[PDB]
Amino acid sequence: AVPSVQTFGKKKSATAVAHVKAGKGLIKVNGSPITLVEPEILRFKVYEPLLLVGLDKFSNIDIRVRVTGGGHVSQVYAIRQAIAKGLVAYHQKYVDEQSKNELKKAFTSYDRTLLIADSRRPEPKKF
Amino acid sequence: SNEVLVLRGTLEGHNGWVTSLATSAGQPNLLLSASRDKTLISWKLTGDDQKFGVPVRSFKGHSHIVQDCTLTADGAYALSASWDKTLRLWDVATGETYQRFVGHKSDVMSVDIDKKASMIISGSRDKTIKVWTIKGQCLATLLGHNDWVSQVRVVPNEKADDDSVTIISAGNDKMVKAWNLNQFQIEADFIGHNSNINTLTASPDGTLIASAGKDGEIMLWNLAAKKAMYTLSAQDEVFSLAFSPNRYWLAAATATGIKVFSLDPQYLVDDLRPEFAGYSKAAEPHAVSLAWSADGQTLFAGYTDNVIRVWQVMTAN
Amino acid sequence: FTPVVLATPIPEEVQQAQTEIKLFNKWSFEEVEVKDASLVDYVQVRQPIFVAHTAGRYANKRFRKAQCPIIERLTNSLMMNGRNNGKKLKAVRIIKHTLDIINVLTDQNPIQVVVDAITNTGPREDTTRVGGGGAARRQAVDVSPLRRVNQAIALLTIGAREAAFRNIKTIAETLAEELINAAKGSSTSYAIKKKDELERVAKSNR
Amino acid sequence: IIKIRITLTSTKVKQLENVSSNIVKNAEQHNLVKKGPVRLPTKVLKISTRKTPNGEGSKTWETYEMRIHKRYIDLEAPVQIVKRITQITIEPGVDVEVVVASN
Amino acid sequence: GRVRTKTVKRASKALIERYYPKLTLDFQTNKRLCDEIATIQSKRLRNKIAGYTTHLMKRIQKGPVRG
Amino acid sequence: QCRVCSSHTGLIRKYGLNICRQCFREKANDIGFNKFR
Amino acid sequence: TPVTLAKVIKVLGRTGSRGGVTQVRVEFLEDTSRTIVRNVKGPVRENDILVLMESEREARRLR
RNA sequence: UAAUUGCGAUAACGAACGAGACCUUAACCUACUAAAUAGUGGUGCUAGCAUUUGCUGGUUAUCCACUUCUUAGAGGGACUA
Ligand SMILES: [Zn+2]
Repeated sequence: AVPSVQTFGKKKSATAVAHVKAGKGLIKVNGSPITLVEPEILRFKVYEPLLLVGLDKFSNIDIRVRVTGGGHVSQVYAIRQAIAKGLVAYHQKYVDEQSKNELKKAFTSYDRTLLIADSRRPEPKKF
Repeated sequence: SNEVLVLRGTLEGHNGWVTSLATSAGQPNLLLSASRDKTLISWKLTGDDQKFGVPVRSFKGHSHIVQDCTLTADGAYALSASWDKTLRLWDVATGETYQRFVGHKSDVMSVDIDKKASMIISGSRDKTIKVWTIKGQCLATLLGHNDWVSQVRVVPNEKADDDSVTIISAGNDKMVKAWNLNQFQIEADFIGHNSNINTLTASPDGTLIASAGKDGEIMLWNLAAKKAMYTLSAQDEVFSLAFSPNRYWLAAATATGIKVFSLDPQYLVDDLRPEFAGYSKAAEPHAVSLAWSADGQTLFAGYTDNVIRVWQVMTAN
Repeated sequence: FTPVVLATPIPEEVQQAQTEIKLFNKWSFEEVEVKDASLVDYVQVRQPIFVAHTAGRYANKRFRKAQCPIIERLTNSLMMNGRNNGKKLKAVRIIKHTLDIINVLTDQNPIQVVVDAITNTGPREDTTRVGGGGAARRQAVDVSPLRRVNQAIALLTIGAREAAFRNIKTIAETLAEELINAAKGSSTSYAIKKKDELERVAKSNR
Repeated sequence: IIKIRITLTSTKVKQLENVSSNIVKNAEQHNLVKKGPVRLPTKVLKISTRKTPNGEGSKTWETYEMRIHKRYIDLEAPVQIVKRITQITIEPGVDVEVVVASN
Repeated sequence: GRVRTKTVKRASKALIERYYPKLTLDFQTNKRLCDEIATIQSKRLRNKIAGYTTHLMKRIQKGPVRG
Repeated sequence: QCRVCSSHTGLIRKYGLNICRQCFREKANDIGFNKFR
Repeated sequence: TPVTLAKVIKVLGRTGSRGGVTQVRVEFLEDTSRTIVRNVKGPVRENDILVLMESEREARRLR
């Protein structure tokens, strides 16, 4: 029973489920590496949860991500949020509390949507 | 020559009123706090003049606000009574709910576990004083209150549990009640209060009862003698009472401040009122809870501005 | 910079560029200069973004708009003509291209060039068509710093698009061209032209 | 020995849940093996309807709605228990279906 | 304008007129108190009334009211 | 035609009900279609 | 070139026939002893910063 | 005052229906109480590539646990705090 932590991420009806277990240190969205995202411009966005807290935090965890719903952008935001969330949750349950909170501090300092989903739900057209 | 309480700083991490506090005996560095943010926070304190170091854990599991909490004598478990009509048994280490106490039909307002950590009482707003095991099993249903049950406490034995297992409750039917849980029946009816009793606590030895509420009357009874002693005027509403572990002091949580009385010699020791920034005087936060430390030198106070303010006893000129 | 090897490793250039305290791959926001006090707090961008692509919800508050990145702001003001509407990837890539040009235009800091363009192209005082009784004269007003920056980015993007239409030049090159003729105003740019004319008719009408 | 699947469809959730909890507790109180009342998504059937009845005024639009809820419970019992339970559980508003096959 | 309908204002008036003691500045206790003292047909309208008795309770602790 | 009021016009020929919109709006509550939103 | 710096301290309201230009009282930045009456074509707040050219020009009311 | 909505002054004082409101809906719930006609993880059966753990799959029942995502609710929740 490898220590695993599952956390989701939503943007505009696009959800990404992230399975952070204990491995050699591998990061993959939809069975493909995080290095090769469909949008080549939005690329760095999916990097921003890996860079904002250091690149070593991942040497102990293998991170999975599966994305359904939305388009390309909606799912980029979905998977970066799923990544950040999965990280701070694995750090909450497994690593100590101060590490996890320095991680959420690092995340909230730059983008406050990395830990909280988008609060602009599609408007009812109002008949 | 005075014995002075000094404001040692603030503990903030809550979103709602700090409604309960409980200290530890195994580890005097641990403080459990139940709040109206539907979470309990356990703190490991590093006592400095302005700030206090580490906020250890959060206990999210209660659907509605958490009203009362208690630790164990070692400091390994937590017991939370919520408005979701349920109680819970946490691990202060990990946050693991070892058991959910489901039985009440309304908001659970208070909880306390006995000396040997094996009998868990609970008082709620459905006028029911239920008694559970540590496994989640209700083995008693003590009805008797005709209004709310604002507080249930277990009285500290002095003869090393010589078959006498007593608990004291404070109803909003303007009465205090003493139950014997050996056959599950009423043992004493303390009548005397003129309004709603908000809190009650048993002295360290197990022979004194302090009950106060909305009238502002901190009434002292003798439980071993089962006779009314007297009444101290605390003017405004008193929300929480507590007896000092070493001294003969009684600190009450009044809508104005925190009134610390003495019982021998009889005088008001202190009236603790912290400075508030930008508030009217009918808008100043009051003390809703308070917990005494393991040596009687520290007084923790859970307020209504979501901040746990702390005081420490010194000795003046 | 102390590199870290994972199973699927982050490319070394990323690690290097971002642990060298560089906010893009070829640029940094720690080198940005504002001239007037009025522009300092309405142009302010001190958070490092690698994409200039933010899910900004600043359209809910009027001043909140001034806390959204100015390169993301000029990026979304690229997207003006009706055929290019709803395409932010195009504008972002185009802005990245423009920044690839201002570097090879012998300018060491493209970001300060753009900010100095924004500083130079926002009209101090303007005119308004106040009544006066039928034949409406023009009262000389003094436009706000917010609308100064607005009108700046506007005149820039519009001048550059108006130049890049029906000529072989790509939009990034006339956008760099405009932003550099306006970085240090030369009266060969559209934005400095229009600014000077607005302030001229504001001057003549007081 | 019959292994049967039951499916309910209803618009009023109170009658549907009445029948569901009835079949659940009645199936367990006489000892049967079952899969609990699984809850299919409430499909909301909507109908777009023009505000304009008579050709006076501009055209603006409106919407009508219906909520359709569906449940299913799986059981194993003889012929008589199924017959009797099907006859006893019949309710208005709620539509019950009893299928015997497992393919 | 979030002007409270006459039922909420009148019920607040009466509830504070005979039950001034048990009400404080807090809505959370005035609410369950509005459950135990009154019989309101809806939770929403009870939150309405109890919340307005909360505001009014914050207005009576400063001075004497027209009631 | 509308199987209620001799009307060639207004026909909701959908789902095989064939009531014109005027009569179908009236019989809507007896059929099952109610006003939610 | 004369670049005068201004500080919108008091919002007076909205004027003009269209109702868009803001009447504004200005605290001069470089010489804090000068307080000008200025008209702004744009969205202004309190304690803002303008850039005028003629600080000695005032504006009573707009039609 | 959004209002003949109220406070107040007052040869006016009541009381009815208008307005609101009753009604039907939305967005948060890692807390309830619950799933092969939804899905996730683990496990077996199994494929390929690396082989040093690894990577990407196949298996509508091989089993187990979950509902964190989907979904029937119950609650809550807002009261202009
Ligand atoms: Zn017809």
